[PDB]
Amino acid sequence: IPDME
Amino acid sequence: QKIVVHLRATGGAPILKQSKFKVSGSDKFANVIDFLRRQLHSDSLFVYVNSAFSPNPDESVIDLYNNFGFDGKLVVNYACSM
Amino acid sequence: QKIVVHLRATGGAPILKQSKFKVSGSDKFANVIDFLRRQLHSDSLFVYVNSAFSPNPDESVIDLYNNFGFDGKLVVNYACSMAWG
Repeated sequence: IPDME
Repeated sequence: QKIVVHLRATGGAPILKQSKFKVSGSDKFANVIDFLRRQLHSDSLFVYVNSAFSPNPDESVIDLYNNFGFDGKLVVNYACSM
Repeated sequence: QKIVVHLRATGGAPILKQSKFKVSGSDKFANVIDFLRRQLHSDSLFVYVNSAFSPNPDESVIDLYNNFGFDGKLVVNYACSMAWG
């Protein structure tokens, strides 16, 4: 699970 | 609210340590572009998406080939439903 | 500058016996379309070429995904150079 910003 | 963006390195551009991220779909695309440049530190950068293109039947086969051709070839697709 | 046009059937389209034809680059695209219809005898026919597309930074990521997204995923390609064409 990757989250930008 | 979230859409998952895969960032695929083409044509000799460097590969990223994190290729994917979830991003809220309300931001402007600039956010994504700026984010690339921050990670790459490259002067030149093209950012593009695949797309279909339906030419007008009144368009000369040469002008098509100039735009979407290579090696004396164009690949034209056709379908009966879409 | 005579061009060979390869005809790829997509979305369950019928098979051609011979999927290429050579054409004068002064001919209209209509020639290619008419040639398909001659071989297929199908009422419906979509004919397109797939190209690359750089969206405007002022476009909302959702509206992009709706147009060029699938499965809750958006695939963006990026490069630093290009080969020339």
